[PDB]
Amino acid sequence: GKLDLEYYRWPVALPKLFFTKKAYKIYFIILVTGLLLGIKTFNDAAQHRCMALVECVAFLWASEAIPLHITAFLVPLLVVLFKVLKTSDGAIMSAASASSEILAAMWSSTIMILLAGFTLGEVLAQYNIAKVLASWLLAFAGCKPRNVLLMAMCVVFFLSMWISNVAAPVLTYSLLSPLLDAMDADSPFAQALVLGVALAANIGGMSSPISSPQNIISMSYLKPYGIGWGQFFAVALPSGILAMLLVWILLFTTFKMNKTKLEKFKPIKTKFTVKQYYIITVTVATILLWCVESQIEGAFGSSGQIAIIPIVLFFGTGLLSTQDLNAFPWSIVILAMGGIALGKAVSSSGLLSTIAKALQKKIENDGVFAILCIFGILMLVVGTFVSHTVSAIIIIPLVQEVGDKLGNPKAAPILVFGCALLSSCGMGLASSGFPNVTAISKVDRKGDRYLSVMTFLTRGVPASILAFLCVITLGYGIMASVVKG
Amino acid sequence: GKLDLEYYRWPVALPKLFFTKKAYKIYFIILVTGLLLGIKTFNDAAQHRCMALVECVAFLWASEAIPLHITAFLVPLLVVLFKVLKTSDGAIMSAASASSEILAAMWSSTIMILLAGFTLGEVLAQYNIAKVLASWLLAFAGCKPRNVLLMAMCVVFFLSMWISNVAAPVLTYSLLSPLLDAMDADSPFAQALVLGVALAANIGGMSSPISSPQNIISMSYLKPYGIGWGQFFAVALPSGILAMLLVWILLFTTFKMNKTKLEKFKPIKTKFTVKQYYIITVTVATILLWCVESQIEGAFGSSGQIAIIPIVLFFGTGLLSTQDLNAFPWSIVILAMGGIALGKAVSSSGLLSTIAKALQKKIENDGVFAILCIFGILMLVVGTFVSHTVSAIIIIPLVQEVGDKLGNPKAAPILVFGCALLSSCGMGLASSGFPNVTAISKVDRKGDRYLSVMTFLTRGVPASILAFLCVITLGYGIMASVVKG
Ligand SMILES: CCCCCCCCCCCCCCCCCC(=O)OC[C@H](COP(=O)(O)O)OC(=O)CCCCCCCCCCCCCCCCC
Ligand SMILES: CCCCCCCCCCCCCCCCCC(=O)OC[C@H](COP(=O)(O)O)OC(=O)CCCCCCCCCCCCCCCCC
Ligand SMILES: CCCCCCCCCCCCCCCCCC(=O)OC[C@H](COP(=O)(O)O)OC(=O)CCCCCCCCCCCCCCCCC
Ligand SMILES: CCCCCCCCCCCCCCCCCC(=O)OC[C@H](COP(=O)(O)O)OC(=O)CCCCCCCCCCCCCCCCC
Ligand SMILES: CCCCCCCCCCCCCCCCCC(=O)OC[C@H](COP(=O)(O)O)OC(=O)CCCCCCCCCCCCCCCCC
Ligand SMILES: CCCCCCCCCCCCCCCCCC(=O)OC[C@H](COP(=O)(O)O)OC(=O)CCCCCCCCCCCCCCCCC
Ligand SMILES: CCCCCCCCCCCCCCCCCC(=O)OC[C@H](COP(=O)(O)O)OC(=O)CCCCCCCCCCCCCCCCC
Ligand SMILES: CCCCCCCCCCCCCCCCCC(=O)OC[C@H](COP(=O)(O)O)OC(=O)CCCCCCCCCCCCCCCCC
Ligand code: NA
Ligand code: NA
Ligand code: NA
Ligand code: NA
Repeated sequence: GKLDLEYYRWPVALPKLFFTKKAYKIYFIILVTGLLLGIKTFNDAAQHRCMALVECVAFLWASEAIPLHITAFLVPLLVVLFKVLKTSDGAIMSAASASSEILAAMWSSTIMILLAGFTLGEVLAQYNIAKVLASWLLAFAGCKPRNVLLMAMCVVFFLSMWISNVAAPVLTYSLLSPLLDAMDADSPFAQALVLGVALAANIGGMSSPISSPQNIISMSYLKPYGIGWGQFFAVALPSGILAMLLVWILLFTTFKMNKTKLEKFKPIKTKFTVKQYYIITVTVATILLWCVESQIEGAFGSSGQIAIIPIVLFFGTGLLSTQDLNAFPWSIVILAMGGIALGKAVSSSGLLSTIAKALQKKIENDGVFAILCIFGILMLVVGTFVSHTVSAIIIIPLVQEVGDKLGNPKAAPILVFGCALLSSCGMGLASSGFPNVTAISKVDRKGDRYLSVMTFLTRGVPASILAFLCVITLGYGIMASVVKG
Repeated sequence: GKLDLEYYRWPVALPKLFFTKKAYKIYFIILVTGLLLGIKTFNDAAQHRCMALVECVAFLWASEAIPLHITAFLVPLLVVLFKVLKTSDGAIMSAASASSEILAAMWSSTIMILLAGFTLGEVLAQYNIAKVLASWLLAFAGCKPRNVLLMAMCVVFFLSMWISNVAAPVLTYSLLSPLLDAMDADSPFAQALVLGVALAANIGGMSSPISSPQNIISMSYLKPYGIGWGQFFAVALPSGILAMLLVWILLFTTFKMNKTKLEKFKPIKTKFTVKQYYIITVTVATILLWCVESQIEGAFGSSGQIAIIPIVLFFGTGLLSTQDLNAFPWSIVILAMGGIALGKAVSSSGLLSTIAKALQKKIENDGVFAILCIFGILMLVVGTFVSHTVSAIIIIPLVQEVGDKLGNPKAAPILVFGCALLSSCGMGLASSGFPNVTAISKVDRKGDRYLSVMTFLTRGVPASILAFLCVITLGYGIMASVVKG
């Protein structure tokens, strides 16, 4: 509310907001975006402008020159200013059509799932269910910080296996509240816990055939090859478990959390009440409906429609108030919507399809292992900046054609399965993916964020190579026998 | 956070939440919805189910059995459960397609405009611009509460004339903060001010050719008849002014606001600073870009894209924090999204078109005045429950065909103009329309809402008849000469 500004005076009078590090970052970003737009890169004008748009948004997010959710607000404006969206015929949309098309894509089923996760976390924490459940988990984990970390990653991984990683990190953070609440933002162990839940949700989003949209989509292509739930699990669960264990070792090695004193946790043995039993029943029913979504999709259509049921049943019954809904992390929602809009712009432009078909023209005729590693590297570099769902939708159909032409009869299922698993390894950027967006916005009791974008870059990029070597070594070894062709 | 419930005991043990008035309202609503679904009403099954859906949502909103923003969350779920959405060929959408199509309609351009209005109000109130401007307006208004009311309605009406009533009520409430802040929720004058700003924004949404989407759409049809900006103003501005004056008389007559003591307001004559000048410049530029949106639509596409500019320029420069964005009235946003979803369901099912074509087959061959009054009554009963934009989009094309077949050569322009003006008169329900949704959510310093849905029904329904008699008497009299044919 201060109405005063600082000036550099005669050195005739320019304010000091034009000479800060944020101003320098913005100058550099504008410079690079203008250079990309001016210099001819892609033959297609929409793809040429979408390359500049992707670079601009990615640099703005990585440098964090402005708040991450504000770049998310800025994405739709640039999608209309940079005429990147195209119609089905392939012509550039008019600005009005592009605006209506880009504002529609932000609100989606996963926004509903995230809001339901917020509702469930608040209702479990407010009525002492999460506190009771966190006394049995923390009793099993013990008094070693690395073991509590392992328990938290295992819990979020198992949750993401069945209900996906849109809402699993929120629920795990809600169960972690009895421990995270009394931890300052500069505590190494608290940072390790938040980052570990984020990374383990990212890894768990690739294990079960229903753990992510890119897994259901991949199974749609994989089914004709005879791959079922058991074959998918035998390959994707060991890979995810090994990747999660390696990331856990990285986390308790790179963080100075091992020398910490943890409160001894004796499990709470109180009896739940009728209100608490109602909350537990609604939570369990919502989780179960999220697990069997494909068998009730003819009525509900999506998990975002199922996500409404807890919201209505907890807010409509007075268990949660209007102030509780206004206290939701809406910056997380805005950041997620911005990520979705950027992915939709990339898909509509055709930018990623051209990159993927240019890669396809070179690495083809190569062996199945090499086409797997090169494409996995591609979706590891694209997936950390673009949504994994969009990247999988574009690439999984192409690797199928690449493998359908090879002499190996097991080549196509192996490539589709591998690219499905490797489509979730990009986790280095804190402003891409629901688990990452949730963890970057977590704040302590005083309001300071536990994690910066730099910590996410320094750990989640090594945690992306770790989750990528576990798929092309263990996962490929399991596919070599499991996949029959 | 209380884990205990009350029971009726042996009268063997049923809790007391099943015998409250809210439970009775819900029982009645389920009863009526099931009776509507069971009894055959409309030949089209989707329209027959949409009638029950509209009745259910309207009754839930009017009775306030559950919070209004929670019925807004419930609307998309019922749009999928009640299979009311249809494809372009007229076949019922699959639940997945219906879910993806109904969640895409919640986030729109007007949501962005409302968020920008929140941003502008917070940035003007936080940096003392609004308190400076409210010292010159309240000096002109004087020390009579009815005159302050007149000034507030005039300000919001003039704002809605140029930038529409999506953000004008928010800006007017921000300007009224120096007066509304120190007023408790049970004060008659505060309730009169909030309701008056709501009602005057509703009336102002019909005056200028760019005051509402149903005015731009109507001008699109009116242009071939020779009607221009001057002809539109000569008819719509006197009608709006008279309706606003009659509503102001209703407000200072039905509220015990006339016996009140108001603080003497001396104009604040301080000089703005560079930061305040930057805020003023950005606000004025955003308003001006909203006024000339049709001349810059080839670049921006919508006013919701223009609405992003203040958000980025105020949040990205640090003038507003993340906590300021989390303190936004998000229940208003959810309620608006629910209204939009209900309107889209009504449009897709074809329910409103069938009612409007059933009316058209009866009232046709009558005089131009009678077809005007009957259709205006229809859009006054539909517009208070369904969005005015959807109702206008459905009906304005039909009254054109009704008038194009009459013997009067001025019949079609008169009917299109009248139905454009009468499409904004429905203002009786507090959960329909941006000005109404904004006013029903306003809270005092202690958190108590100024207005209930009952107050909105008791004053805005007589304020809807008042705004409807002003169009068919003054407006029609002006059209009788202004319209040439
Ligand atoms: C309104 C005040 C600021 C509001 C908030 C600030 C951020 C949003 C507004 C500014 C964004 C850039 C608008 C101007 C360029 C749009 C692109 C365009 O016209 O089409 C491409 C443009 C024209 O394509 P057209 O759409 O076919 O006309 O490409 C070209 O062929 C010409 C490019 C020449 C170089 C122009 C210099 C632009 C530098 C990059 C600026 C990006 C900054 C993003 C924000 C970062 C900091 C926050
Ligand atoms: C002055 C510019 C340099 C400034 C320094 C920083 C700029 C950051 C670089 C970001 C990418 C922009 C440069 C790439 C342009 C290549 C276009 C080209 O040669 O096309 C010819 C060539 C022919 O045009 P066509 O007829 O459209 O096929 O295009 C291709 O076939 C594709 C070439 C490969 C393009 C790779 C682009 C990057 C992929 C990853 C995207 C997602 C990550 C975004 C963040 C980047 C950082 C990791
Ligand atoms: C206690 C906590 C709250 C949670 C409780 C919710 C439990 C109920 C949800 C599961 C029921 C769904 C079973 C039907 C799904 C299969 C559809 C199918 O096979 O499609 C064929 C069929 C058409 O064939 P298709 O086009 O090939 O799918 O699909 C339909 O037409 C869908 C049938 C609509 C059924 C209406 C009821 C939906 C569930 C009620 C909504 C929630 C209110 C619950 C109130 C209490 C009731 C217990
Ligand atoms: C076959 C005959 C069916 C009869 C009609 C259906 C009856 C069951 C559904 C409607 C229940 C309405 C009465 C209870 C809710 C009103 C009170 C309230 O919300 O506050 C409670 C109350 C606060 O209000 P207070 O006690 O009045 O202060 O909150 C609680 O104590 C916790 C809530 C406990 C359970 C309430 C909801 C139970 C129903 C959920 C099951 C599925 C509902 C499906 C709805 C559509 C059905 C087609
Ligand atoms: C899951 C637990 C509760 C969650 C939150 C509570 C509110 C949402 C869930 C309940 C909403 C109603 C679901 C069951 C009926 C759906 C309609 C349907 O199946 O299609 C029409 C249904 C079937 O059409 P179909 O879609 O072609 O199968 O219409 C008919 O022809 C049969 C109608 C017979 C009467 C059924 C009784 C329903 C009573 C109305 C309930 C509405 C209550 C709304 C909530 C108010 C309180 C909050
Ligand atoms: C047991 C039911 C009574 C329970 C008591 C409370 C019910 C509240 C009434 C809400 C409306 C539902 C009843 C109307 C059904 C008429 C259908 C009919 O006769 O069609 C035959 C008839 C022939 O079917 P067709 O082949 O589809 O044309 O339909 C028509 O031509 C249209 C008939 C006029 C329908 C008027 C419906 C109401 C218009 C306003 C909608 C927006 C406001 C929503 C809130 C209402 C309160 C103001
Ligand atoms: C200080 C507070 C901030 C506000 C300042 C913003 C002021 C600038 C906005 C107004 C400029 C728009 C003029 C062009 C609109 C007419 C388009 C037309 O005739 O369509 C034909 C033409 C195509 O014909 P059509 O398909 O029939 O429309 O439309 C276009 O291609 C659109 C041209 C794109 C121009 C790129 C620049 C857009 C404005 C820059 C975005 C904001 C960043 C400002 C940075 C500082 C620069 C001052
Ligand atoms: C032709 C050559 C063009 C050169 C490149 C364009 C330069 C102008 C646009 C970029 C300005 C970047 C430096 C200033 C902003 C960083 C500091 C900040 O946000 O905090 C300020 C500062 C807080 O940060 P602190 O002072 O560092 O603590 O807040 C203020 O004092 C109020 C903000 C005053 C005005 C700042 C924004 C002015 C630019 C708006 C005009 C349109 C922008 C269009 C962007 C895209 C262009 C293509
Ligand atoms: Na995956
Ligand atoms: Na990422
Ligand atoms: Na109107
Ligand atoms: Na209304």
